[PDB]
Amino acid sequence: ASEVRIKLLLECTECKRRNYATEKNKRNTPNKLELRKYCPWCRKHTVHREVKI
Amino acid sequence: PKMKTHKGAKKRVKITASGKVVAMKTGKRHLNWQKSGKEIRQKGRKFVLAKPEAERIKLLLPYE
RNA sequence: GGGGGGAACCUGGGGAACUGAAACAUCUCAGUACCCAGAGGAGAGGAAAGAGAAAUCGACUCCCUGAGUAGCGGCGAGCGA
RNA sequence: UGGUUCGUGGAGCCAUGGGGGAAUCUGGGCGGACCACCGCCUAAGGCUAAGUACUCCGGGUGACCGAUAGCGCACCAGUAC
RNA sequence: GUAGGGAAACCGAGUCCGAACAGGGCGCAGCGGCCGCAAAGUCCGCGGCCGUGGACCCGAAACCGGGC
RNA sequence: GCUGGGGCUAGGAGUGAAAAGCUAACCGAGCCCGGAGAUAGCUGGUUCUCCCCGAAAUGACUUUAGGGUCAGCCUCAGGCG
RNA sequence: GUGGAGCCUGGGAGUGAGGGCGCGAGCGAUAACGUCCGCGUCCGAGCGCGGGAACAACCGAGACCGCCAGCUAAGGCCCCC
RNA sequence: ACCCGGUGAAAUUGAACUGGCCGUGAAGAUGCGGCCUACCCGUGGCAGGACGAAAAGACCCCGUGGAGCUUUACUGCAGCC
RNA sequence: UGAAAUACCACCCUGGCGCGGCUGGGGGCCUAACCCUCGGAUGGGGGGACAGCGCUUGGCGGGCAGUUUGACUGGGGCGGUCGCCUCCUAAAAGGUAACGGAGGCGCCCAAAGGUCCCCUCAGGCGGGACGGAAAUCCGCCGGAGAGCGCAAGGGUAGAAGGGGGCCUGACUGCGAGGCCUGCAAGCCGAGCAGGGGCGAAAGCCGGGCCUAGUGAACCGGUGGUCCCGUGUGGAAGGGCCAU
Ligand SMILES: [Mg+2]
Ligand SMILES: [Mg+2]
Ligand SMILES: [Mg+2]
Ligand SMILES: [Mg+2]
Ligand SMILES: [Mg+2]
Ligand SMILES: [Mg+2]
Ligand SMILES: [Mg+2]
Ligand SMILES: [Mg+2]
Ligand SMILES: [Mg+2]
Ligand SMILES: [Mg+2]
Ligand SMILES: [Mg+2]
Ligand SMILES: [Mg+2]
Ligand SMILES: [Mg+2]
Ligand SMILES: [Mg+2]
Ligand SMILES: [Mg+2]
Ligand SMILES: [Mg+2]
Ligand SMILES: [Mg+2]
Ligand SMILES: [Mg+2]
Ligand SMILES: [Mg+2]
Ligand SMILES: [Mg+2]
Ligand SMILES: [Mg+2]
Ligand SMILES: [Mg+2]
Ligand SMILES: [Mg+2]
Ligand SMILES: [Mg+2]
Ligand SMILES: [Mg+2]
Ligand SMILES: [Mg+2]
Ligand SMILES: [Mg+2]
Ligand SMILES: [Mg+2]
Ligand SMILES: [Mg+2]
Ligand SMILES: [Mg+2]
Ligand SMILES: [Mg+2]
Ligand SMILES: [Mg+2]
Ligand SMILES: [Mg+2]
Ligand SMILES: [Mg+2]
Ligand SMILES: [Mg+2]
Ligand SMILES: [Mg+2]
Ligand SMILES: [Mg+2]
Ligand SMILES: [Mg+2]
Ligand SMILES: [Mg+2]
Ligand SMILES: [Mg+2]
Ligand SMILES: [Mg+2]
Ligand SMILES: [Mg+2]
Ligand SMILES: [Mg+2]
Ligand SMILES: [Mg+2]
Ligand SMILES: [Mg+2]
Ligand SMILES: [Mg+2]
Ligand SMILES: [Mg+2]
Ligand SMILES: [Mg+2]
Ligand SMILES: [Mg+2]
Ligand SMILES: [Mg+2]
Ligand SMILES: [Mg+2]
Ligand SMILES: [Mg+2]
Ligand SMILES: [Mg+2]
Ligand SMILES: [Mg+2]
Ligand SMILES: [Mg+2]
Ligand SMILES: [Mg+2]
Ligand SMILES: [Mg+2]
Ligand SMILES: [Mg+2]
Ligand SMILES: [Mg+2]
Ligand SMILES: [Mg+2]
Ligand SMILES: [Mg+2]
Ligand SMILES: [Mg+2]
Ligand SMILES: [Mg+2]
Ligand SMILES: [Mg+2]
Ligand SMILES: [Mg+2]
Ligand SMILES: [Mg+2]
Ligand SMILES: [Mg+2]
Ligand SMILES: [Mg+2]
Ligand SMILES: [Mg+2]
Ligand SMILES: [Mg+2]
Ligand SMILES: [Mg+2]
Ligand SMILES: [Mg+2]
Ligand SMILES: [Mg+2]
Ligand SMILES: [Mg+2]
Ligand SMILES: [Mg+2]
Ligand SMILES: [Mg+2]
Ligand SMILES: [Mg+2]
Ligand SMILES: [Mg+2]
Ligand SMILES: [Mg+2]
Ligand SMILES: [Mg+2]
Ligand SMILES: [Mg+2]
Ligand SMILES: [Mg+2]
Ligand SMILES: [Mg+2]
Ligand SMILES: [Mg+2]
Ligand SMILES: [Mg+2]
Ligand SMILES: [Mg+2]
Ligand SMILES: [Mg+2]
Ligand SMILES: [Mg+2]
Ligand SMILES: [Mg+2]
Ligand SMILES: [Mg+2]
Ligand SMILES: [Mg+2]
Ligand SMILES: [Mg+2]
Ligand SMILES: [Mg+2]
Ligand SMILES: [Mg+2]
Ligand SMILES: [Mg+2]
Ligand SMILES: [Mg+2]
Ligand SMILES: [Mg+2]
Ligand SMILES: [Mg+2]
Ligand SMILES: [Mg+2]
Ligand SMILES: [Mg+2]
Ligand SMILES: [Mg+2]
Ligand SMILES: [Mg+2]
Ligand SMILES: [Mg+2]
Ligand SMILES: [Mg+2]
Ligand SMILES: [Mg+2]
Ligand SMILES: [Mg+2]
Ligand SMILES: [Mg+2]
Ligand SMILES: [Mg+2]
Ligand SMILES: [Mg+2]
Ligand SMILES: [Mg+2]
Ligand SMILES: [Mg+2]
Ligand SMILES: [Mg+2]
Ligand SMILES: [Mg+2]
Ligand SMILES: [Mg+2]
Ligand SMILES: [Mg+2]
Ligand SMILES: [Mg+2]
Ligand SMILES: [Mg+2]
Ligand SMILES: [Mg+2]
Ligand SMILES: [Mg+2]
Ligand SMILES: [Mg+2]
Ligand SMILES: [Mg+2]
Ligand SMILES: [Mg+2]
Ligand SMILES: [Mg+2]
Ligand SMILES: [Mg+2]
Ligand SMILES: [Mg+2]
Ligand SMILES: [Mg+2]
Ligand SMILES: [Mg+2]
Ligand SMILES: [Mg+2]
Ligand SMILES: [Mg+2]
Ligand SMILES: [Mg+2]
Ligand SMILES: [Mg+2]
Ligand SMILES: [Mg+2]
Ligand SMILES: [Mg+2]
Ligand SMILES: [Mg+2]
Ligand SMILES: [Mg+2]
Ligand SMILES: [Mg+2]
Ligand SMILES: [Mg+2]
Ligand SMILES: [Mg+2]
Ligand SMILES: [Mg+2]
Ligand SMILES: [Mg+2]
Ligand SMILES: [Mg+2]
Ligand SMILES: [Mg+2]
Ligand SMILES: [Mg+2]
Ligand SMILES: [Mg+2]
Ligand SMILES: [Mg+2]
Ligand SMILES: [Mg+2]
Ligand SMILES: [Mg+2]
Ligand SMILES: [Mg+2]
Ligand SMILES: [Mg+2]
Ligand SMILES: [Mg+2]
Ligand SMILES: [Mg+2]
Ligand SMILES: [Mg+2]
Ligand SMILES: [Mg+2]
Ligand SMILES: [Mg+2]
Ligand SMILES: [Mg+2]
Ligand SMILES: [Mg+2]
Ligand SMILES: [Mg+2]
Ligand SMILES: [Mg+2]
Ligand SMILES: [Mg+2]
Ligand SMILES: [Mg+2]
Ligand SMILES: [Mg+2]
Ligand SMILES: [Mg+2]
Ligand SMILES: [Mg+2]
Ligand SMILES: [Mg+2]
Ligand SMILES: [Mg+2]
Ligand SMILES: [Mg+2]
Ligand SMILES: [Mg+2]
Ligand SMILES: [Mg+2]
Ligand SMILES: [Mg+2]
Ligand SMILES: [Mg+2]
Ligand SMILES: [Mg+2]
Ligand SMILES: [Mg+2]
Ligand SMILES: [Mg+2]
Ligand SMILES: [Mg+2]
Ligand SMILES: [Mg+2]
Ligand SMILES: [Mg+2]
Ligand SMILES: [Mg+2]
Ligand SMILES: [Mg+2]
Ligand SMILES: [Mg+2]
Ligand SMILES: [Mg+2]
Ligand SMILES: [Mg+2]
Ligand SMILES: [Mg+2]
Ligand SMILES: [Mg+2]
Ligand SMILES: [Mg+2]
Ligand SMILES: [Mg+2]
Ligand SMILES: [Mg+2]
Ligand SMILES: [Mg+2]
Ligand SMILES: [Mg+2]
Ligand SMILES: [Mg+2]
Ligand SMILES: [Mg+2]
Ligand SMILES: [Mg+2]
Ligand SMILES: [Mg+2]
Ligand SMILES: [Mg+2]
Ligand SMILES: [Mg+2]
Ligand SMILES: [Mg+2]
Ligand SMILES: [Mg+2]
Ligand SMILES: [Mg+2]
Ligand SMILES: [Mg+2]
Ligand SMILES: [Mg+2]
Ligand SMILES: [Mg+2]
Ligand SMILES: [Mg+2]
Ligand SMILES: [Mg+2]
Ligand SMILES: [Mg+2]
Ligand SMILES: [Mg+2]
Ligand SMILES: [Mg+2]
Ligand SMILES: [Mg+2]
Ligand SMILES: [Mg+2]
Ligand SMILES: [Mg+2]
Ligand SMILES: [Mg+2]
Ligand SMILES: [Mg+2]
Ligand SMILES: [Mg+2]
Ligand SMILES: [Mg+2]
Ligand SMILES: [Mg+2]
Ligand SMILES: [Mg+2]
Ligand SMILES: [Mg+2]
Ligand SMILES: [Mg+2]
Ligand SMILES: [Mg+2]
Ligand SMILES: [Mg+2]
Ligand SMILES: [Mg+2]
Ligand SMILES: [Mg+2]
Ligand SMILES: [Mg+2]
Ligand SMILES: [Mg+2]
Ligand SMILES: [Mg+2]
Ligand SMILES: [Mg+2]
Ligand SMILES: [Mg+2]
Ligand SMILES: [Mg+2]
Ligand SMILES: [Mg+2]
Ligand SMILES: [Mg+2]
Ligand SMILES: [Zn+2]
Repeated sequence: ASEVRIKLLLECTECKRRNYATEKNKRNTPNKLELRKYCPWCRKHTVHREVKI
Repeated sequence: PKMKTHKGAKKRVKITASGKVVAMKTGKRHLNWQKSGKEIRQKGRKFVLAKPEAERIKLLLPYE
């Protein structure tokens, strides 16, 4: 992690809860992450989005 | 004069029915983003303190 | 009528530091030591603008207990209803 | 600001140095920010035995000392120095 | 002391995590001949060691208060 | 200039033609009594007899390094065998 | 393999300045009664005893007491002896 | 200073029946080994030794010891704005 | 006639003006609070609502106060060093010191991750326009000397290397049993459940060939939960999960 390799949370787009923390490089990956993850709340895979840590 | 309960131990620890000493795993207070889920999950449990360390903490809790 | 004295005890007005925190400043020591004023054979307190959950109690003082509980605390050392 | 367990804390309560500043029960204070409800209590005047503390003083009693002990002093000692 | 588990609400020989009737953590279960015997536990005594006190005795340089 | 007598200024204070000089024969903060049995991870000292066993001077961590906590190594009691 | 063996639960420690020597290395200079590790030993605690002239740790050897008895160990057997 | 009459201290002192050499030994030996030397006890003198005496080294380091002093160390206070 | 249309009366705006209330800032003057002063004083004179003094705000402040000012170390200082990784020392298990010998880390990758499928290097010689020691092409030899993001070591083509397709397992709930170990930490992990990815399937996937890329507690922030809520309902504030 650095000024350019930032930390970030991923949020259930269906239930709005942040379920995973991870990292990315914002120079190489400027767009907000979107990943399918298991939502422990919604109990199924859900598209999750990068949301500010 | 009577002994005093050590409040820092009273707040961190519990003496189980058989007199083991139990506390939360250390190491997920923060700096957690790059810790695997196995790590965070396992640090979420209680553990039984090593005997010499537990016996010491027990004497701080004379009235539990 | 006062004034001045009295070993401790008592109330009030002021009020440290070593030390402890294995350094130290908040904190501790401690509202202690000590200075002062005043009382008296005691002094203080005392008859709810109380307590605090009981549909309750019933001035104050003092002992046992409640309880090293509840809490307070560089949530440390410790302090403590 | 102090007091309380309460060190600024969600910090009420009691007290009060500064500023502002009411009402007389249809008044007011309180039950831990605040609000409502439901209760408790009557501030801004005073006094009040006893149960409590102490031991200069008198007496009684010691699995207390016995002249390097026990009070500093058993004796002309708060003396000689 | 006779119940534990849980931050807690709370449930209870269980309870906590968990979607779980999964898995796991921490818990639960005398001898002889109804009689005796032993025992949880608890009280008192005694002893070792620990905590708080000056805490095995003696020793500072210093610091603070009030006086001379 | 020196000197008698009579006075005033003191403890973080005085006084000093200045040396941290002097303030009652030791002043980089007087003396007495008190907090007080300050604290001393340092030095010293620690008192009868016999019998059994019998170490360590390493490791980890430590504002730690001649101090500690845990472990190792000694010893006692109970259990196992 | 029955030993002051071992294992388990608990009470009490002390130690956490080591040192010489042999072997294996590093450091040093194929120096130090040097230094720093490893394996072993002994002194430490066996400054008790024999040998080594004397001498903690080299060789011999683990001192419960007594004997005007015997055998040995290392080392010795010309006199000191 | 010395001798006789008179009066008569002191620090220090484990005890002492207290030689030299070459060695040895915690590395500078009266006290150990081997040798050498040496009748017993004083008085006046000298200072090489008794690591002589005095002073729990003042240099040096160590102690999470103290104090005085400094500053654009930290934190606060007086004072001033 | 435009969105709205006309005289006349209101409730109210844009801006601006003069009276006024009430004020905030400046300027001038007054006197009587307050201060100074005057043989004289219920007064005169001077300053004057300032100054002083109370409460509060922020600042300057060794004048003073309380203190702090690390350890290792062939004495101490000066210099150097302090955690983590790799090799050696290390005496063929583990471990093992010195201010012994050499180097590295404090990142990174949205692919540089999962899976399916495919492919195989460096280098040497010979051949080929621009074209060279070395660009790209063809041939033969070539087991790994290349590659594997970065130090080193171990590993590795029967792939961990290279290319492509689909993907997010860089899961959630746990976790038998172990490695290591004073503690606390650190490490590996089959398996079951939930919902997925790739694959025809067997199966693989709880990040990365591996060993560094890190920081306990306390205090606090943010999202969630809806557990506590000081007579009661809320609220304040806290707990819990995540960060
Ligand atoms: Mg605490
Ligand atoms: Mg944690
Ligand atoms: Mg933390
Ligand atoms: Mg957290
Ligand atoms: Mg948090
Ligand atoms: Mg990772
Ligand atoms: Mg994970
Ligand atoms: Mg994660
Ligand atoms: Mg979870
Ligand atoms: Mg109790
Ligand atoms: Mg219990
Ligand atoms: Mg009087
Ligand atoms: Mg009187
Ligand atoms: Mg008072
Ligand atoms: Mg008064
Ligand atoms: Mg006071
Ligand atoms: Mg004062
Ligand atoms: Mg203090
Ligand atoms: Mg003290
Ligand atoms: Mg203490
Ligand atoms: Mg201290
Ligand atoms: Mg201390
Ligand atoms: Mg200090
Ligand atoms: Mg202090
Ligand atoms: Mg104290
Ligand atoms: Mg106090
Ligand atoms: Mg007082
Ligand atoms: Mg007193
Ligand atoms: Mg009086
Ligand atoms: Mg009476
Ligand atoms: Mg009375
Ligand atoms: Mg009275
Ligand atoms: Mg009344
Ligand atoms: Mg109770
Ligand atoms: Mg107090
Ligand atoms: Mg107030
Ligand atoms: Mg207070
Ligand atoms: Mg708080
Ligand atoms: Mg309060
Ligand atoms: Mg007031
Ligand atoms: Mg009313
Ligand atoms: Mg009212
Ligand atoms: Mg009130
Ligand atoms: Mg009020
Ligand atoms: Mg209220
Ligand atoms: Mg009330
Ligand atoms: Mg009331
Ligand atoms: Mg009264
Ligand atoms: Mg009466
Ligand atoms: Mg009374
Ligand atoms: Mg009496
Ligand atoms: Mg009497
Ligand atoms: Mg008698
Ligand atoms: Mg006598
Ligand atoms: Mg006497
Ligand atoms: Mg006698
Ligand atoms: Mg008398
Ligand atoms: Mg006497
Ligand atoms: Mg006498
Ligand atoms: Mg006399
Ligand atoms: Mg279970
Ligand atoms: Mg019985
Ligand atoms: Mg019993
Ligand atoms: Mg103990
Ligand atoms: Mg005491
Ligand atoms: Mg004592
Ligand atoms: Mg004691
Ligand atoms: Mg003392
Ligand atoms: Mg002094
Ligand atoms: Mg001081
Ligand atoms: Mg001072
Ligand atoms: Mg003084
Ligand atoms: Mg004074
Ligand atoms: Mg004159
Ligand atoms: Mg004169
Ligand atoms: Mg005079
Ligand atoms: Mg004069
Ligand atoms: Mg003067
Ligand atoms: Mg003076
Ligand atoms: Mg004076
Ligand atoms: Mg002074
Ligand atoms: Mg001065
Ligand atoms: Mg002069
Ligand atoms: Mg004097
Ligand atoms: Mg003097
Ligand atoms: Mg003098
Ligand atoms: Mg002098
Ligand atoms: Mg001083
Ligand atoms: Mg002083
Ligand atoms: Mg006094
Ligand atoms: Mg004291
Ligand atoms: Mg004391
Ligand atoms: Mg001290
Ligand atoms: Mg000291
Ligand atoms: Mg003793
Ligand atoms: Mg033995
Ligand atoms: Mg060691
Ligand atoms: Mg450690
Ligand atoms: Mg450290
Ligand atoms: Mg530290
Ligand atoms: Mg020390
Ligand atoms: Mg130990
Ligand atoms: Mg053993
Ligand atoms: Mg033991
Ligand atoms: Mg036994
Ligand atoms: Mg046996
Ligand atoms: Mg044995
Ligand atoms: Mg043994
Ligand atoms: Mg014992
Ligand atoms: Mg110890
Ligand atoms: Mg020790
Ligand atoms: Mg040590
Ligand atoms: Mg050592
Ligand atoms: Mg040593
Ligand atoms: Mg050894
Ligand atoms: Mg050694
Ligand atoms: Mg030798
Ligand atoms: Mg050796
Ligand atoms: Mg040999
Ligand atoms: Mg060697
Ligand atoms: Mg080596
Ligand atoms: Mg040579
Ligand atoms: Mg040596
Ligand atoms: Mg050598
Ligand atoms: Mg050598
Ligand atoms: Mg050895
Ligand atoms: Mg020794
Ligand atoms: Mg021997
Ligand atoms: Mg031995
Ligand atoms: Mg011996
Ligand atoms: Mg010998
Ligand atoms: Mg011999
Ligand atoms: Mg011989
Ligand atoms: Mg020997
Ligand atoms: Mg024997
Ligand atoms: Mg024979
Ligand atoms: Mg022979
Ligand atoms: Mg011979
Ligand atoms: Mg003559
Ligand atoms: Mg004569
Ligand atoms: Mg003799
Ligand atoms: Mg002689
Ligand atoms: Mg020699
Ligand atoms: Mg000698
Ligand atoms: Mg010699
Ligand atoms: Mg001799
Ligand atoms: Mg002799
Ligand atoms: Mg001799
Ligand atoms: Mg001889
Ligand atoms: Mg000779
Ligand atoms: Mg002579
Ligand atoms: Mg001489
Ligand atoms: Mg002379
Ligand atoms: Mg001599
Ligand atoms: Mg000499
Ligand atoms: Mg000398
Ligand atoms: Mg001497
Ligand atoms: Mg001394
Ligand atoms: Mg000394
Ligand atoms: Mg010294
Ligand atoms: Mg010096
Ligand atoms: Mg030195
Ligand atoms: Mg020093
Ligand atoms: Mg320090
Ligand atoms: Mg230290
Ligand atoms: Mg200091
Ligand atoms: Mg100081
Ligand atoms: Mg000025
Ligand atoms: Mg004017
Ligand atoms: Mg005028
Ligand atoms: Mg005027
Ligand atoms: Mg004017
Ligand atoms: Mg003004
Ligand atoms: Mg005034
Ligand atoms: Mg203000
Ligand atoms: Mg201020
Ligand atoms: Mg200063
Ligand atoms: Mg300053
Ligand atoms: Mg000063
Ligand atoms: Mg202090
Ligand atoms: Mg510091
Ligand atoms: Mg420091
Ligand atoms: Mg040092
Ligand atoms: Mg050096
Ligand atoms: Mg050293
Ligand atoms: Mg060295
Ligand atoms: Mg040296
Ligand atoms: Mg040295
Ligand atoms: Mg340096
Ligand atoms: Mg690190
Ligand atoms: Mg090795
Ligand atoms: Mg090796
Ligand atoms: Mg090895
Ligand atoms: Mg080996
Ligand atoms: Mg191992
Ligand atoms: Mg170094
Ligand atoms: Mg480097
Ligand atoms: Mg790709
Ligand atoms: Mg890969
Ligand atoms: Mg792929
Ligand atoms: Mg080729
Ligand atoms: Mg070619
Ligand atoms: Mg060409
Ligand atoms: Mg070519
Ligand atoms: Mg390679
Ligand atoms: Mg590189
Ligand atoms: Mg798909
Ligand atoms: Mg396990
Ligand atoms: Mg472990
Ligand atoms: Mg599947
Ligand atoms: Mg599945
Ligand atoms: Mg499929
Ligand atoms: Mg798996
Ligand atoms: Mg990779
Ligand atoms: Mg990696
Ligand atoms: Mg980690
Ligand atoms: Mg803290
Ligand atoms: Mg801390
Ligand atoms: Mg928190
Ligand atoms: Mg409520
Ligand atoms: Mg609720
Ligand atoms: Mg309330
Ligand atoms: Mg409502
Ligand atoms: Mg509710
Ligand atoms: Mg609401
Ligand atoms: Mg909330
Ligand atoms: Mg919340
Ligand atoms: Mg959490
Ligand atoms: Zn969800």
